[PDB]
Amino acid sequence: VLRDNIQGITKPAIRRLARRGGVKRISGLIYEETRGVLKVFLENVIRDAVTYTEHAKRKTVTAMDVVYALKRQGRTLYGFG
Amino acid sequence: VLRDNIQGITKPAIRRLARRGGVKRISGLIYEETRGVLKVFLENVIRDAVTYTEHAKRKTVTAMDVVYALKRQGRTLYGFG
Amino acid sequence: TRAKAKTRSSRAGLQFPVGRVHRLLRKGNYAERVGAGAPVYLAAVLEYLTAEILELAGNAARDNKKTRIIPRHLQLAVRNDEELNKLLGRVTIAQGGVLPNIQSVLLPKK
Amino acid sequence: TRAKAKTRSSRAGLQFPVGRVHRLLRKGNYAERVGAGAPVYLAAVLEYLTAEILELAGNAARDNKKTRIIPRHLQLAVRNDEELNKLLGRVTIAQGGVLPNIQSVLLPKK
Amino acid sequence: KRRKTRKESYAIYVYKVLKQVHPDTGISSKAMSIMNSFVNDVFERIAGEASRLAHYNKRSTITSREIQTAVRLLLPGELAKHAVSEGTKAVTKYTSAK
Amino acid sequence: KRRKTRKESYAIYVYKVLKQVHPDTGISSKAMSIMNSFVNDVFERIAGEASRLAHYNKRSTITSREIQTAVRLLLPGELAKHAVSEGTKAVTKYTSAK
Amino acid sequence: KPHRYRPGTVALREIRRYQKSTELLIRKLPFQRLVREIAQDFKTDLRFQSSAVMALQEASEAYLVALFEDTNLCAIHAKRVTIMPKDIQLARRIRGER
Amino acid sequence: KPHRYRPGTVALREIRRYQKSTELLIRKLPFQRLVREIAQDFKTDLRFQSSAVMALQEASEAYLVALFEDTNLCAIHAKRVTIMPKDIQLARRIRGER
DNA sequence: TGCACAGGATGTATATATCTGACACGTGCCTGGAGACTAGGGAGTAATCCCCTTGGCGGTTAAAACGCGGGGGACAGCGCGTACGTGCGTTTAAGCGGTGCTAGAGCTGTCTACGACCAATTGAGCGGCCTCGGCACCGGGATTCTCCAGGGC
DNA sequence: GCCCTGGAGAATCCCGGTGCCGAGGCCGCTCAATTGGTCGTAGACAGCTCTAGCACCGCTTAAACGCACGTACGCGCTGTCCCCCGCGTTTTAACCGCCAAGGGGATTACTCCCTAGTCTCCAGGCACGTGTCAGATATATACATCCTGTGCA
Repeated sequence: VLRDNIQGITKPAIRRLARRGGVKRISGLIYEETRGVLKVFLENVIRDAVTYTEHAKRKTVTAMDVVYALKRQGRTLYGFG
Repeated sequence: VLRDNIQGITKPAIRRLARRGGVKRISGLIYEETRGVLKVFLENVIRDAVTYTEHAKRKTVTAMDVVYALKRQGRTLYGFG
Repeated sequence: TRAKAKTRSSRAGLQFPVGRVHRLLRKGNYAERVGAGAPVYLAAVLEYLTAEILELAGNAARDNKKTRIIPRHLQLAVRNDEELNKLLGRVTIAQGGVLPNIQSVLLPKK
Repeated sequence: TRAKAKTRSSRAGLQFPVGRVHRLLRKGNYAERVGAGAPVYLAAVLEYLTAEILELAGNAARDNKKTRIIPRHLQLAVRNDEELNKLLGRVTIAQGGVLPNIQSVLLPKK
Repeated sequence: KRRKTRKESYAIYVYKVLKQVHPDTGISSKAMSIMNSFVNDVFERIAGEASRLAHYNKRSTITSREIQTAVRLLLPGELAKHAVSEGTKAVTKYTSAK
Repeated sequence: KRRKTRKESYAIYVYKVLKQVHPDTGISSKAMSIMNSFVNDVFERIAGEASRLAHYNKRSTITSREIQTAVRLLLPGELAKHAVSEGTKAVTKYTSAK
Repeated sequence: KPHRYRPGTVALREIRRYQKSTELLIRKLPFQRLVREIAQDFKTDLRFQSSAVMALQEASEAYLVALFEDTNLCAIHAKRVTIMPKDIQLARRIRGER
Repeated sequence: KPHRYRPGTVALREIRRYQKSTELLIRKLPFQRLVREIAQDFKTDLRFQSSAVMALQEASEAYLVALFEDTNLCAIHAKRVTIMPKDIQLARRIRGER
């Protein structure tokens, strides 16, 4: 059982993401907000991917499941089949 | 041949729309911007609707042509078939 | 002689038409084949969603002292229910209007 | 004797597979029937869009002194071309990065 | 004396469902048109998702479990679980009948 | 021992088009995967729109006309007019040949 | 001596009134002339069903009302109570329209 | 007196660096643990393909970066250079995610 | 005394040399696309009908346009304090490379039961057709809300 | 002098009577759903292979973390002024009701040509090998840039 892995999304990593997003200056309260945002996003995507996986009667979440879930949420991904 | 009909979307009409949108105070420059926005929106929808009409070899834009255009642009509209 | 005809809706206990849903699935270019339980399932789901929207809309109509659902009541039902409002998030209901919502900063400083 | 086989892609003067596109149309559950010109038209369009993207991406690869197109070059091509950026507006290219855009209000004062 | 062509809709079934949930409540024709386009919209959403599920899994048949996975994908949460409950109850009752 | 089951892609066709537009430029496996998914995505969009067009007009057949209208609905502006010209040219050449 | 409401009382009154109501807020005939003028550029001698014109007006007004809601949020974010063109532009940029 | 860049020089340098590069910006093992932990709530004993985790990370990072761009716009709109949670919340509200 | 270079430190762009693994190309083979037909129904076409779109016209009035105070909100400036950026030393786990094990993905062969199909039958649903009561409307009175002018602390 | 009541005045709501037109029920009828068999293949299932996912472990070092310091940015406060609101008046054209013409949507009938289906055959395309060169990686260097102090008009 895994626990408290959202803290693995560290402040330096969030800062790097913000830099690629063009942000020059980051308030200290951004990091928890961003961890919550990322958690919500991943919950939606992973719920749909596991739905696709269970429908196929597999136990392994595949890249194709993830791609289909992203497509269903209007976030088409290229480069994984 | 019609012309200059965007001015038929009057300043009080735009104010009523903004009131339904909950807006309390309206810059005087908002009205030209709103006209431009509405014209862009109508151009997209009507281009799609007339494409449907031409494909059907019709000369009359139908409510279904409008509804299909809107649904294609992700703005589904109930109440017109 | 042939047995008395029973609608599949009656066998399923549904008000929505199972045979019509079956034909709409078959003639809809969805799959080469349509299983027997797929129209029953889909009609049950459609009847349930209709019942949800109509229950909330009848409540909204009674709140306005009307005995007849109008698009306004449909809109008030949809936008006030969180999950129905998520389902119909990209949908415009004609003659539905909007939810009464004034931002608190716009209210007079009383 | 039968005639020497000639691909439908060669008759249409294309590089994209007209026969394979025809099969994918027939077996994709799009309609009951597929006309003979539909796969030809679709292969021509797919080939045109491919050539557009590849032309822009080869320019972008050359502008980095590279000889092989990579996802970064594809992303640069797409996000720099206005209509391709509109067509792929809600598409994410893996390993594509972003465009180098800094808001001018963030730059140092001279 | 040209009789109009037959146009199918869900209006009668919407009216039956309404008489179940609110017996002393009617519905205007505009609201009924909205309800009809809602039933059609949701039908198309679920049917399209079941269609591409069957295609993803290289199946030829849309079955009750394709419809169920489509419902679980498209509906938000509690709606999805109550809808799955209603659907499986209906399929069980239909199978027991005939 | 046994060869993997064959999996069709558009890679050789994308590569032919690449050797047409940039005779000296190559492409990585990841960029080719992106190109393949792009072709599949555009195919799906155009075929879905052409399917819907045939349905709205109560037709059984997807024809060049449906495909062309789908292209005009899906592509923005100049891309649409150029794609239409390419399609009509290819169909004219195909029917003139056989 | 003449009675005057303060600047914002009547604006809030109108907000409440127009959020209670559901009728269209643009004049039908000007909107219809606008639609026909816009369609002239796509195809000449076009005709419109009355229901087509009305569907267009419903869509347009719904779009503008939602846009004004987002614009109001943008203006309040910048510590104002007055919506400005830059608020509209920001809302449309965040949505992904410009 | 040791060298110090002024507060924003290294920030702009980082912006240029990371908008130039394409590599992922979150650590792969922490992200994988996060994914597996989230998926535990939907089904027990799930396995993941390496490419499934990589696709999740590509999508997550693209989403977070685009969100940060919208957030930066909303912070500039309020005449700030510092992004704040209110900026993030406004961006996600206008997008239609809240 | 506040403003522009000197130069120093720092970072980055740029040849230059190594090296390697992924790309491009060649080979074998097999399956799916082409060629050559036939059958039948989808659709192209012509004729016809009627409906519903357009065009006009005149009267009424709601609404738009306009102008005019005036207040309150936008915005610019200024000050202050704290919170974020930069940099530095310490810690810690990520990454990497290997080894090992087995769960389950993926394929194959059987076979059956489920769905397409088809023909006959009939009632569910649709159009049409009244018809009355729910709602719109109108007017009038009660209630609530806004606001400022003066009384009082 | 600033603020709390307290009436005016306006707006909104609540009641009640009118009247109409659309919801709702009813009646033929027809066409689509149901019944009842037939069949052939899609898929369920069992067995088997071997891919790749999981688990672990040691090591190296890149990245995270914690901390200190200062500065520049966020934010609150103040003042001005101008621009937008509220409102009374005049003007305009929307709206409504009605009439009339005919363009074209919609339907029907028919006929043919275009597409599905089949079968045969082979070559295009896929999996698999393989070698070399484009790019990744140091590595040293030449800038290009930032920042502060300093000299000076």
